Amino acid sequence: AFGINYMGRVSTSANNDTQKVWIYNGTATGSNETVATIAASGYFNAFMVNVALGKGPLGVGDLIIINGNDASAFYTVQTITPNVTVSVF
Amino acid sequence: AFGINYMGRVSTSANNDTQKVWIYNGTATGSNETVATIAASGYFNAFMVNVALGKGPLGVGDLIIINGNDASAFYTVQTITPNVTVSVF
Amino acid sequence: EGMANQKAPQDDITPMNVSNRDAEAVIEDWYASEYADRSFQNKLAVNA
Amino acid sequence: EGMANQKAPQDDITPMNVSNRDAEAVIEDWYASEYADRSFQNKLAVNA
Repeated sequence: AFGINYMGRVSTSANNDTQKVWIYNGTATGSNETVATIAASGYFNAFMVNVALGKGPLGVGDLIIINGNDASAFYTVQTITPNVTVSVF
Repeated sequence: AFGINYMGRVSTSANNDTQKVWIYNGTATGSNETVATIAASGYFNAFMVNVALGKGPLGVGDLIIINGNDASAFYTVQTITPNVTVSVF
Repeated sequence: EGMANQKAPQDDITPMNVSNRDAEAVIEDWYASEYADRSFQNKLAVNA
Repeated sequence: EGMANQKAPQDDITPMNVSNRDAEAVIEDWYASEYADRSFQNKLAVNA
């Protein structure tokens, strides 16, 4: 499942009028799950504070660098409520 | 050869349980070498402290943005010992 | 153990990670006891 | 190192050339660093 210790910020800017970039560690040293498993719908629900209302660190349009145990790809947040769903970038 | 002055860090997070993002300036204003030369095996050995024991700032799964003098490409670190090898992202 | 690395000027610092672990000692209780009947106070040349 | 040689009388002196070289020590910078998150302050008995 999602582990907060494997999620980290990439974008240094604190400007809240632009999107943020994240990185996730699902490799052997991290969550040890495939890219498809991490990119599944609702996987990042535990990261949000209240996913039912779309309240959390992730915003719509944020770019996530997902490193699975088999490959790595760029993904973009499409929705934050009622589930956090991503699609390739 | 590898030049540390042309190596920078993109990811702002200091969390060591996730991965890091680097950017390398191999263009005419940097090392002035092709992407193939930079992506060759053992090119980033000088960046590590003890590459024989896999001790250094680079970690497995780290994303490197290589800006060669002819093109640019995203790469990912696979091994840090006994050599530093990257592959196409 | 820590480790020292190099970096470009004005680049962000990248620490070499230090590991941690723990060691656990289990506490046990032991007793050494004896009795000395008062009827032996006057019958012994030693202090029991 | 120098060296002594021989010459014919009244001939011009021919020095045995003494080589020179410069040993250059290149200065490098090394950093040893670590982080101590505040969330571990109350969760640790040690001073990290």
